[PDB]
Amino acid sequence: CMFSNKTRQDSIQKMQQEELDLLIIGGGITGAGVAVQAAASGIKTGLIEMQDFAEGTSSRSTKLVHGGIRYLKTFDVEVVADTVGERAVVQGIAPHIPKPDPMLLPIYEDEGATTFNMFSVKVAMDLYDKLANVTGTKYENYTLTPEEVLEREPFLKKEGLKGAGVYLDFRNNDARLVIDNIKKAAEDGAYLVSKMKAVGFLYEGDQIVGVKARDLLTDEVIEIKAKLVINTSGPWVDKVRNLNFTRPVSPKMRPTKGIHLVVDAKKLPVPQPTYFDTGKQDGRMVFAIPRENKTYFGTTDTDYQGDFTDPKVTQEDVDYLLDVINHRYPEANITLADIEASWAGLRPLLIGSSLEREPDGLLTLSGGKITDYRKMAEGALRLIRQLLKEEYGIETKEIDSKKYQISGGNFDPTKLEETVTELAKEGVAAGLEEEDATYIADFYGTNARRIFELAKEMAPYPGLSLAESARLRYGLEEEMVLAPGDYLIRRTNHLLFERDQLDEIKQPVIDAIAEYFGWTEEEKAQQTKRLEALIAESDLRELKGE
Amino acid sequence: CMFSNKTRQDSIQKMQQEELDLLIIGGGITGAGVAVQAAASGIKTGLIEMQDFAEGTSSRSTKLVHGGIRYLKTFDVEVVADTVGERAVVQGIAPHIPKPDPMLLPIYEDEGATTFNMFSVKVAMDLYDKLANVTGTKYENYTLTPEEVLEREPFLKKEGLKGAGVYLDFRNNDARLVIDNIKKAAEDGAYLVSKMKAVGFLYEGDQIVGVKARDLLTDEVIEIKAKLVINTSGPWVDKVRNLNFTRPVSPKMRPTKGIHLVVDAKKLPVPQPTYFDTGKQDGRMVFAIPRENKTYFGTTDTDYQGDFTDPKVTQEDVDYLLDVINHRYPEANITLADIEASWAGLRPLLIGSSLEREPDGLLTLSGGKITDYRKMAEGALRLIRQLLKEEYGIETKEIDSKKYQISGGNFDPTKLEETVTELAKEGVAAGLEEEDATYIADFYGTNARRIFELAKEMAPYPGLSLAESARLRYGLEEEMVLAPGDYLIRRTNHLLFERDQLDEIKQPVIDAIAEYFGWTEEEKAQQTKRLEALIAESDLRELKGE
Ligand SMILES: Cc1cc2nc3c(=O)[nH]c(=O)nc-3n(C[C@H](O)[C@H](O)[C@H](O)COP(=O)(O)OP(=O)(O)OC[C@H]3O[C@@H](n4cnc5c(N)ncnc54)[C@H](O)[C@@H]3O)c2cc1C
Ligand SMILES: Cc1cc2nc3c(=O)[nH]c(=O)nc-3n(C[C@H](O)[C@H](O)[C@H](O)COP(=O)(O)OP(=O)(O)OC[C@H]3O[C@@H](n4cnc5c(N)ncnc54)[C@H](O)[C@@H]3O)c2cc1C
Repeated sequence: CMFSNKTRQDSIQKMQQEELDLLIIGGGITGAGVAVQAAASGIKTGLIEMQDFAEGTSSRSTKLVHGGIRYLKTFDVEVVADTVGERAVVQGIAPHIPKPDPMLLPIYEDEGATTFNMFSVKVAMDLYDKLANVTGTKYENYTLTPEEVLEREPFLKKEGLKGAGVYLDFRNNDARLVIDNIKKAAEDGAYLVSKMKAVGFLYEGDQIVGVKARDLLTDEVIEIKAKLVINTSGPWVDKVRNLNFTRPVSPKMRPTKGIHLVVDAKKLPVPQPTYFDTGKQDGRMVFAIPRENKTYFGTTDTDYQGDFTDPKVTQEDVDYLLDVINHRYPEANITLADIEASWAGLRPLLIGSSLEREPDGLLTLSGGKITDYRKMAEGALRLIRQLLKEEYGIETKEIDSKKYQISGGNFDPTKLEETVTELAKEGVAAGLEEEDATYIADFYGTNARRIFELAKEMAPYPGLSLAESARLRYGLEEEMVLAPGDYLIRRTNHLLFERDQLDEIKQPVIDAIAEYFGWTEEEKAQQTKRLEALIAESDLRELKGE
Repeated sequence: CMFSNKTRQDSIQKMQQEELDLLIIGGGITGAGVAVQAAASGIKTGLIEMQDFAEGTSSRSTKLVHGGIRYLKTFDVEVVADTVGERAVVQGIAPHIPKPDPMLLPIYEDEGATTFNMFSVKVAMDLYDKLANVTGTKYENYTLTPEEVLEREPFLKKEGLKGAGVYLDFRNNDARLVIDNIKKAAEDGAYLVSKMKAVGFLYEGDQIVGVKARDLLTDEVIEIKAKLVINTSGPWVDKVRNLNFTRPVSPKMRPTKGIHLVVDAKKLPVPQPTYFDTGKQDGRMVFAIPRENKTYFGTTDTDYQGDFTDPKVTQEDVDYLLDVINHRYPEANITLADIEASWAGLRPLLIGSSLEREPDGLLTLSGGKITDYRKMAEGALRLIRQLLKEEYGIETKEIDSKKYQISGGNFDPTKLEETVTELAKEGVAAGLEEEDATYIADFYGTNARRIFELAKEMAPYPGLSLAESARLRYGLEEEMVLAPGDYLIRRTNHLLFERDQLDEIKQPVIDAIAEYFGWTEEEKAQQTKRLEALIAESDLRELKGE
């Protein structure tokens, strides 16, 4: 009853009846973070997202919160300083999301110029730690001799190995970070509508005072009045600005594509995130990263033109990434045939982040990275509060976003294990396996409680376990799942990181969702056909010649 | 009687009668440092220098021992690490030479791209300190607001001023560092001859086993046999190698010229070394540095061709440097007319330092910087010992150059003031003004004692004070002064940093030296004519149109 299709319909109607203080365009991490800070400050807030929440770039990143340690090679210390400081801030407000996962960075001497050597990587990590106040911490950096490295990863290229550095950085489920931000703002009374696209502006003089939005489920278009409209559409930032035709819009964005590939862990069983120069002397570094029972690689950097909602993996990208990986791991012999899942996204690159008011009144928050996200929203709020005070003489609350914990993260950021262990008991008590109880505690954090409540008093959907049925029900009832892909792709890691177990639950999931919505056989068939398209896409069936 | 023209004549003869274990070519800081380590290890050592000691690049530097903090902008941490570590090592073995003189580095925002800003300069200085183990020290870095900077230097460009950083680095009298190295090696029994040029090699098969050297005072050429010959001729490194004609000698050096200009302090009274971007956006930084009662600027960087012994200041160099200085100090209005002294030198640039054995057996130690000098000689000794052991089965002592104190520096590197204060008393007791006693204590360190002894039992030369006569006598008797320029230029700061008091003692100095040597009226006139040439050169009389 909290955040579902019904809630959405309520919000759609409410947004047409009352003038909002702020209308947000874009339901990615940027807009999600602004929405959370606005609602918590006591501001009539609305947010429209044409796709599912996080379906943009916020669910296509490398899935970590890091500080960009490579930028220290050119001495961009302020950029690196701001980012690593936010690393701990985000951990503090979303303890169940970003988790510490020390990086292993091997150095070679037989591949030409490198980002670091044995000596400079040590200095780099010490500075990295200093800027992050990690220097004393247990996550304090250190180095490893070639032998010690080969211990952790005996399949790594031995030729040229000079050793490695091990420093702290965070693995992070980006889609979840966005959703569990959205859910907070909702809990704080904001109107949040997915599947709604901004398609034109409402004007008073030359000033924007609302938007024409198309309900993408009914195709009906409504008017939404608002005192302030802020554009947080990521790589779509210019397309939204260009809805206004007053003057030549100078482009502020120039998005590049990056892809990622997933393989079963056994084929390349890195025990921890591994980062290194490509060996191609192209000025790039690539990862190999464990997640559940897979490792995944990227990434990739190409100029892009075309559909922004569905960027695709090309054989050029696969050749490059697999060329890099097989060079670094001489005996893994990985090919397209081993790829279980994949994904591609567009970087919202400027020309870090930018906050602008344009002549027509439109506010735009662009660029940046997921890690910077709540620092970006803070700047936006500072200006939004000022503008509300100025132009509408309306006062608002001052909050401390660095301490405002999002949905499911309302617990001591220092006690993740104790909180998971404690919640895992309630789950076993709700009637679930200890394994599933723990996974759910760690994944949804505090929200696991609600999931367990639903598990205790419900009958599992046909073809699904009680644990799985509880999660799906929760997603449908409190995470605005509208399509099976939202759930299998975005609310969970089924598609990307559990592909070998997807086929067993795919249909049962669609059945239960179509059941919950009361779909026609027409709609259920349309939804099914679409899911298959998304799966075939991630599976790279076309590149495999299937 | 210790180190004079007589000593030199003795060495010239000894070098023709006994086969040396090592013959060094070049009496700059590099060869001086190798000579000190060789002799202290118990190695029959000889060194020939065609000019006066340090008359090469070692007396034409910016006269400081620093770590090249600018190199941190490109993250060359190992290069910067080695240098700043040696900073303290050299201070420890020559406590009377290099002294701490915190740098003031102002930052501007209105001159385009800069090496640092307010934020990065702080990070840079903290790293600089860390690498040097200065972090806790009283010399720990810090920043200053524009106002605080304007306090120290009210004549600095105020427009664009964002503040400044203050970190530790050392002022250093390079010529003295070289001489007080030479004097140690002498004291440890090495043969050291100035005014002697290596002009060809002595061969056994295709192997060098000595050199033909020309006594530049008599023009007689002698043969010197040696088991090992090492080339430490700075920017002259290729010219020495090319004495052998066996094959196409690929150039390893490519020297560039840099100049410095001196003005009376009153015209630009920086209270401490000041370093900044030129504002020209040429990727360069310039100093303004106090020394005695002047400030001096540089420096400069031009490809060079011509006579290596006498590189000259050009109006192009003066225009550039004065353009930079007047831009940084809007109201100083400095022109050539205000220049009291100047000097130019050639950087021994490779293509840091290099140690090679070539096919004909010649050893070459090139590149580097004054600060690296004893670390460079250590590497050279490691190889020289090995070679002596190998090819001649001769064993040698192992010494710790990081703790071997040079001439006049045999005291606790932590007690400079107490040592100066204590020595200043002996000088007053020897019959000298307290001012002169202190200056002499600080300048010659422990050697001041000998100077005072000579002052107590001698009559001042005509036209010179007792203090001045004692120094000159010491230079002649124990610092191998052969020409007035050695003394006025190199043993002391008369020419460069006391130009307004030179004319009063110039003639009296020549008289006393000609007297001490028993010059003909022919020679004294030749020496006089030459000194005038050197003075006219530093005075830039030709550029001034005089
Ligand atoms: C390959 C790759 C790897 C990356 N790696 C990392 C990393 O490891 N760590 C990190 O911090 N960052 C990383 N980044 C960048 C980071 O993911 C992005 O900066 C971040 O997700 C941008 O968030 P956003 O909210 O601005 O945009 P998005 O998430 O793209 O959302 C914009 C939203 O607005 C919607 N929208 C567009 N037009 C309209 C409209 N007219 N009406 C209504 N809604 C609309 C879109 O559907 C979309 O959901 C990576 C990026 C890429 C491409
Ligand atoms: C403008 C400028 C500023 C600088 N600033 C600094 C600084 O602030 N700090 C720092 O550490 N470094 C600085 N450097 C560099 C530093 O001064 C040099 O690296 C150092 O002095 C080189 O010492 P050297 O002993 O190798 O050479 P040199 O001092 O040049 O000596 C080589 C010697 O061998 C002699 N010689 C040549 N041929 C023969 C021969 N055939 N027979 C006998 N003898 C011969 C020469 O006369 C000469 O005395 C600067 C250099 C320049 C040009």
